[PDB]
Amino acid sequence: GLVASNLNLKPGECLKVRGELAPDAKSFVLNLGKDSNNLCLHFNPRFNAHGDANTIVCNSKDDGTWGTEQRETAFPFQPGSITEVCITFDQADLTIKLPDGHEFKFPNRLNMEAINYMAADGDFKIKCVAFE
Ligand SMILES: OC[C@H]1O[C@@H](O[C@H]2[C@H](O)[C@@H](O)[C@H](O)O[C@@H]2CO)[C@H](O)[C@@H](O)[C@H]1O
Repeated sequence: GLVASNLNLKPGECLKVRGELAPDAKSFVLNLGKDSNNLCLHFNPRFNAHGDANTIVCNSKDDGTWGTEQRETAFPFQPGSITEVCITFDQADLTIKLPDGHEFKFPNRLNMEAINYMAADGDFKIKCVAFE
């Protein structure tokens, strides 16, 4: 999966990620934080994996150890198609904005004020990445 560092997202900025889901997508990932072991956001929508179907699982990682899981019922994704996710942030929390219109929030537990790391994983092939 594609890894990008140094991208310094400051509060208020919007990171748009666009890509295509594999035809038999089981799940894909999007990690944001300071480094691979310090993620303020772990965006793991699961079509079918770990005992979960059509459910988005969010979390944070501190020095390698996971935090409390927060699950979202909304799931506007389909295998073998192209989608995008818009993510914004501030001291409060991050705001994930799904392609189907609605968005939900996830608390900025690690309390960081600058995303610098990003990593995609799973059955998701990135085609575009914008910083608006
Ligand atoms: O929580 C983020 C992280 O979860 C891992 O899976 C969890 C699983 O959801 C939970 O039910 C179990 O008790 O512990 C697992 C931790 O190993 C995922 O493997 C990972 O991709 C993230 O999504």
